[PDB]
Amino acid sequence: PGYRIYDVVLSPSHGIELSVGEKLVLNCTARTELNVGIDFNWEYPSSKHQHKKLVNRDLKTQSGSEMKKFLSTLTIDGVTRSDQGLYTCAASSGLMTKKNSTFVRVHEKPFV
Amino acid sequence: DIVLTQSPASLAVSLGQRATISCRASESVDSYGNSFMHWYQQKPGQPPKLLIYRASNLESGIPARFSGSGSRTDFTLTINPVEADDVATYYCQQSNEDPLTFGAGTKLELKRADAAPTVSIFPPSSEQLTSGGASVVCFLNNFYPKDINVKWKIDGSERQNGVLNSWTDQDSKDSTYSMSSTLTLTKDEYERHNSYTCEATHKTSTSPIVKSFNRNE
Amino acid sequence: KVQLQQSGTELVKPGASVKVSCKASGYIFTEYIIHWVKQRSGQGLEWIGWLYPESNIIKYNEKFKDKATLTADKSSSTVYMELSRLTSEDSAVYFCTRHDGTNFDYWGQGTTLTVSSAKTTPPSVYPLAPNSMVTLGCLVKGYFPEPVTVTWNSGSLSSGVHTFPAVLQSDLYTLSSSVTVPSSTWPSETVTCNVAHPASSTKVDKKIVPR
Ligand SMILES: *[C@@H]1O[C@H](CO)[C@@H](O[C@@H]2O[C@H](CO)[C@@H](O)[C@H](O)[C@H]2NC(C)=O)[C@H](O)[C@H]1NC(C)=O
Ligand SMILES: *[C@@H]1O[C@H](CO)[C@@H](O)[C@H](O)[C@H]1NC(C)=O
Ligand SMILES: [Ca+2]
Ligand SMILES: [Ca+2]
Ligand SMILES: [Ca+2]
Ligand SMILES: [Ca+2]
Ligand SMILES: [Ca+2]
Ligand SMILES: [Ca+2]
Repeated sequence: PGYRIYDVVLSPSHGIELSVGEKLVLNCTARTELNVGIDFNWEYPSSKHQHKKLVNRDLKTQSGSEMKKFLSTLTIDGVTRSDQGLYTCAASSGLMTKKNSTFVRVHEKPFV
Repeated sequence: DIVLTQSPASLAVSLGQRATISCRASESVDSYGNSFMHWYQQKPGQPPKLLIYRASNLESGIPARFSGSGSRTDFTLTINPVEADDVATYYCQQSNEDPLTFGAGTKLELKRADAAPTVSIFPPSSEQLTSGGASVVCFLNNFYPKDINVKWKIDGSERQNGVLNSWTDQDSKDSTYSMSSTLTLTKDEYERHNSYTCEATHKTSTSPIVKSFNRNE
Repeated sequence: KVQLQQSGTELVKPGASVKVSCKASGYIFTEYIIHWVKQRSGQGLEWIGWLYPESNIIKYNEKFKDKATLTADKSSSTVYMELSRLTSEDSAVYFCTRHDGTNFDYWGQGTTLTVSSAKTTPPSVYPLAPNSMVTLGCLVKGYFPEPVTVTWNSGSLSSGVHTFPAVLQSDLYTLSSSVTVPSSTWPSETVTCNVAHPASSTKVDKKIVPR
């Protein structure tokens, strides 16, 4: 049948620690069975940003054996304090949604 | 410390044709799987305006005539086809590393048919001479292309010092350029010579366009 | 609507300092990093530094570390740039711009800085007298500061006019303006250049008379 989402995984998955002006780039991978389509939806702390500018616009997929991976990336070029918080990536197939989270910290010092 | 080499510095394109602008970086502007290269447009009197972020993402409101690509150290902005509203200066900018840096800019002008300068020369006014100065003015009007050479001669002798030139940007209505050239001398010097000559060298003619006067009339 | 409003044109002596302002409105001020950018004579861009208003973290281009000082006033939503020990190499348009985490998304209108020893000086205006067409001219010489406005026949004569950009020579500006008209109309009809210089509150008329 081939409609299962196996998991949704963030990279880095934990311990992200940034300074003001530094880049945040988060990878989200949905591993699935062969027949699945995926739509990604991100939640982030800052109300500074449109989803459209943070989330990749290109198609990022991979097929191998009887599995597929779908990649979504969130990029903030130059973080501020309001970017500290929980980032959630949800992957939806229409049948089901699976999600994963990580906490990003922003320290108040200029980036090296 | 990233140096952006943008070429060409200037580009003359015909309406409806393609323009390609290149940016080379002294080191990679890629990290984390992204290229931190951006493209801006700027018209006179205005701030720059974003066209493309991270090498290939089209900013909202920008037509898909505008297209960016490349990675690592080599990037291209394509404009295809060129509308007349594209007449502007274009900048690359990297944000991979501090300090933020821009390319030198590419000035996009329009092609038209070659046109010889209309040249006019003017003696010092009697009012200027009354104070004690003497300026000689030459106009070189409505010419294409941009590249022109102006030479002053006083009694058959090339003069270089005391000459100031002022050039226009491309006229939006006829796509020609214009230029003034002013030679400032003292009244004493001006009165010492008879013949005054402005001379233009341009693509259009093999012979220079020469405009001249005698101080005694 | 987000707006950044910059202070007006500044005319400053060499050796002195200037403090230029950028007033932000239409958004939460503390949340966005503000950058400053230098541009000399409409071509080339150079980044100076950024300021983060929430905790006043500042980062400089090393090239400007000794030249620029960035400060902010949260209560008035204003970022300031101070420029010290001024020389003509500092004459430029200075932009402030808001960065949103993706790109510069809003820009100030620019602030022109002109570093000069000169005092307000009205221009000297000289008539330029010498086909079916004749070119005439007007020489506008020795003024400070910019700008001047040049019209022909109180603005009634608009076509065939080329007014050239000013050149700075020995602290003062000089420009010329040409008009091309039908030869049948001059000298039998009057052609006059009108030159306004707002800084000195002067306006002169110069009639083009045959030698
Ligand atoms: C996020 O995923 C991508 C891989 O898809 C990583 O970015 C680059 O991947 C390409 C090949 O896909 C390589 O050529 C680059 O060298 C990678 N960039 C570098 C050097 O990081 C990216 O790193 C991933 N992020 C994490 C932390 O896993
Ligand atoms: C979220 O990620 C963790 C660590 O990568 C992983 O153990 C877990 O399976 C993930 N959860 C989901 C819902 O896929
Ligand atoms: Ca299944
Ligand atoms: Ca820690
Ligand atoms: Ca930075
Ligand atoms: Ca470096
Ligand atoms: Ca020093
Ligand atoms: Ca924005």
